[PDB]
Amino acid sequence: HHHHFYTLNIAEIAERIGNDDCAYQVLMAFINENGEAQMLNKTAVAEMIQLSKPTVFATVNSFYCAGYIDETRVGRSKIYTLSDLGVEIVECFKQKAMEMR
Amino acid sequence: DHFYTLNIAEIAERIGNDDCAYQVLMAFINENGEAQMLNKTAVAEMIQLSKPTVFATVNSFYCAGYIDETRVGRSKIYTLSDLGVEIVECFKQ
Repeated sequence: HHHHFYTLNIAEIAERIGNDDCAYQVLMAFINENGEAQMLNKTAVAEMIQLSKPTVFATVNSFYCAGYIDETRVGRSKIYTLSDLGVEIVECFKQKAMEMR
Repeated sequence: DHFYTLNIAEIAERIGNDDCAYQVLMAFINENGEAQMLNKTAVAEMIQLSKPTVFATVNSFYCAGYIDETRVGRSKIYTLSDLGVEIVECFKQ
């Protein structure tokens, strides 16, 4: 293509994500059973979520743009990992009620 | 009280460099430079990408606080948030 600081309320972000089935699952996909932040590609993320690939891929790409996950290029592939911001958003889900994940 | 200090310059660069995110955010700025309200269907018709891609992007932009949502009857109408406005401002100068 040709077209190549703020105080954020992450509690309110957690609330909105909590109410979006795909967003919630994409974010928590990066947390393992031990509760640690793991590295994944989009294919991996999509494999643990029962929604279309285009939907999941776009959500992953959006989360990168938003600064919730960082990107590591390897060959033609991209590996994603939670950022500091992404982890703090995850932490907002501690003792938070969830309705139909 | 949990707030986070966001570097808008970083987000701005990431959004700017991604053809999909840039197009979705900028959809909300009319040809005259004024902010405008749009539903998901209108955003999709403005962009040469699949409907599922565009819809998921709008949804994640809402979650991120880049766009605000108003209910009109049963529909969801979206506008740039104060944060959304600030990101666009990074392109402006």
